[PDB]
Amino acid sequence: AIINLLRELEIYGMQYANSHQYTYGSSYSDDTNPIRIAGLDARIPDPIVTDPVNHIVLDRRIITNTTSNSLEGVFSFSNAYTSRTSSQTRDGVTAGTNITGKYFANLFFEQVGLSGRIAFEGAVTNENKYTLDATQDFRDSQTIRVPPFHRATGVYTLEQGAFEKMTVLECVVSGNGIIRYYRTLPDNSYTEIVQRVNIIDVLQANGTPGFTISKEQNRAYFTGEGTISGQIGLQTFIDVVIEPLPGHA
Repeated sequence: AIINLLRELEIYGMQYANSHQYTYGSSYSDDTNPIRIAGLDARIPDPIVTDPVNHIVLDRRIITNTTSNSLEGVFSFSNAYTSRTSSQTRDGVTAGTNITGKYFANLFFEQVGLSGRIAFEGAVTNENKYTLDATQDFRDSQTIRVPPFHRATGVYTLEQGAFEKMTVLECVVSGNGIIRYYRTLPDNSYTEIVQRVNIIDVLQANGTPGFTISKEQNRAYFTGEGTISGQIGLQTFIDVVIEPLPGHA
């Protein structure tokens, strides 16, 4: 689920109130040093992808030599392939505002022995699905000698990897909250107690799961979890089949 920092602030204030014989009035983020989420990070503990790859035919062209003389041919390919990656938070945190982060990972595709750097987007602030379409511009060429009365068929292939991985989501949580309390007095009167609290003290007091606190650095480190899945072009191949035209060898 998503830890709601404002909710934690409210919980802290309600317990503090009962504890100090006050009446909890309200609480909110401090505008001059707001409760915030920073240093968004998403890593993949198991970067070794074992999924099979698919061989996609991006293009196929033909150079035919109907002459009695050999000739040089060149296949120049350019294909912009779009691969998608999707992420989704399972255990996250939020200060009340959704934040979309950009992430990367150098995955290794064991079945072909090739690394591929993927890119993805996601929000540690909610459990919605986030997709990112990345366009790879594959450009390759191949020179070939086409014998007399032969045809050369050049096929441009893309090796596309696929993956599904768990992610460890991280970020720094810091800032201040404001809590309003009051003591009811005689003859319809009262005295209000305004307290500015450090979010790290709230999390520590609440025992909020997923955080390690650092008074030293005046911050709390959050560790959550999610998942990502997608595909990516790993490498390309140009294969040329040369063959004689009917009535030749």
